[PDB]
Amino acid sequence: MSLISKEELIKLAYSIRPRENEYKTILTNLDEYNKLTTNNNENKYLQLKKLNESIDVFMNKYKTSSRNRALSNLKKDILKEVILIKNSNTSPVEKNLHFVWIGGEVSDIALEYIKQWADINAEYNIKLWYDSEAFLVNTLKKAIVESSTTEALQLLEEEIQNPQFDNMKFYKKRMEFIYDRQKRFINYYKSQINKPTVPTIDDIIKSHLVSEYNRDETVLESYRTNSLRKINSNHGIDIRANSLFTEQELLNIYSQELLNRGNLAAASDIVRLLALKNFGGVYLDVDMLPGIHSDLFKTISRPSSIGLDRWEMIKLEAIMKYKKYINNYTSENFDKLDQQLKDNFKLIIESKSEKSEIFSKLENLNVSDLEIKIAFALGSVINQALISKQGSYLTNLVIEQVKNRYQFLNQHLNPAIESDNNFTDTTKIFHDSLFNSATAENSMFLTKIAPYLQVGFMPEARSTISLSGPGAYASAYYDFINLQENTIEKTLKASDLIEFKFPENNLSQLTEQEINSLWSFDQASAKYQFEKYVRDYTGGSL
Ligand SMILES: O=c1ccn([C@@H]2O[C@H](COP(=O)(O)OP(=O)(O)O[C@H]3O[C@H](CO)[C@@H](O)[C@H](O)[C@H]3F)[C@@H](O)[C@H]2O)c(=O)[nH]1
Ligand SMILES: [Mn+2]
Repeated sequence: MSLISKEELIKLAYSIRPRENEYKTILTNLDEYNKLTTNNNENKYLQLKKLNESIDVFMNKYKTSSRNRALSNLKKDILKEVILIKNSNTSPVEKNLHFVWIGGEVSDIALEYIKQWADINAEYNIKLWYDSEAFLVNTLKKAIVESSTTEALQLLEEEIQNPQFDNMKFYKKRMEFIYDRQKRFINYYKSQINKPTVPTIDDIIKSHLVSEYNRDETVLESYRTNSLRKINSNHGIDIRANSLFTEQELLNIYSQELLNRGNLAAASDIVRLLALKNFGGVYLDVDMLPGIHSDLFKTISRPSSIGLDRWEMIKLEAIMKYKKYINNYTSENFDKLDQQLKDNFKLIIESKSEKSEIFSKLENLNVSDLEIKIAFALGSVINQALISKQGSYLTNLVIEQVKNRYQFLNQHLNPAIESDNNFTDTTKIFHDSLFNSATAENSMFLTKIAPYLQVGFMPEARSTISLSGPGAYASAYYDFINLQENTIEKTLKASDLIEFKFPENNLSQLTEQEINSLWSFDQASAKYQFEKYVRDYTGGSL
């Protein structure tokens, strides 16, 4: 299904005025798009983009020309053509399953989740990416946070007891102690990393922990070697041995999250894009599970008292109550069911004997070389599940989004950091520079990355979404769909992206492990944590 012909547009866009130079260029660009000999998707997309740009040139210079009605209609057809190109030359994505666990020992629970994908898709090659030099990053982060927690409680000992105490005062003061301790580590790291002994990240962390956190070198080394052994025995593949990092800029971004911030989710955000770029296939967070067979429970009616998400959780709890594929999976929600419902679940679940009659196989996941598919959550894309052919056009758009976003971040953040001010004063310098570059186009992005330094340590610090996370994907989707580049303002949402959705029957997101985030926490979690901190420090309560 092609575009209108040049001759058709001449009739539709007819004017009594002579043909402007900009219009003759549209007509040539349209004609050449229509006469393309190639079947290369990227070639067709780029010619389509050239055409679209040439239409915008005309329409912005002659905002009154009568031609704009037919040109506007052509623009709408061009958008549809993008989808037609995308849904062409499709073939099965490379049969790789990519997982990422960086910063410490991969947990048994994570391996149980991975096992479900392995059991069901034996033909897929499983790659569990890790960083061979960085098994002590999580240990360091926990040591920093726990020491800072104590310093903050001591400092606020008289005030934390108040029933009127805003626990945010604890989190702000603890963040000051966290930031100083991170600086202490980073400066030590900088003093070691260029030595001719060429120490590793873990060499440096271990020395820092031994001398500054009263840790035992041999215990840390045992944890390090056991983490390496465990992951290598469970599909482990080292990012540092597979040329994922093909340029210094991407290594620097990965490193600033791994080392300076201790944000392993952000580090994982970078690795998964490079793995899909270089190998193609499916990326999944370790808390994702296979999709349930489309009709396994169609016969069971969800009661009106249970929401849609809670019902999806219940289906999984039911499967696990009766098949125990995953050791001790929660039944918190399934156990509250009316008995007739529990018995209906048991009947269906136990009627099936093969795991692949409960869960869906991936089989062939047909995609084109232009696209990436993504899961949705709460109205937005969420990059916890991805599908992409190697070298795909859209995956490269996301990578450029990420690089541009960190370029802007670091331009304003690096001067603030290099001032060696405390957390509060560093934040001010960062913010003052950041917001002096504000425009209508970038103001939302700026506000979302302003609390960057707090991510992982204070409630609702979510800058990662707009740097390496969903926000970079959503803007890349806007670029692809609208034939733009370097979009920072507009992000496409779930309702815009049905053409790019990770197929719903191939993914169960509402898992027990997904409920909780490992790089962030919300206000209710902050209260729960503060109460526990107060307990453990004073020996009291409340
Ligand atoms: O100690 C650690 C802790 C976490 N990770 C990596 O971070 C990934 C996501 O962590 P997690 O599921 O706990 O946080 P979540 O809030 O759901 O992440 C979203 O936001 C994240 C940030 O954009 C995004 O990565 C994710 O896809 C979203 F769902 C996890 O699957 C690992 O690959 C790690 O390697 N080592
Ligand atoms: Mn998760």
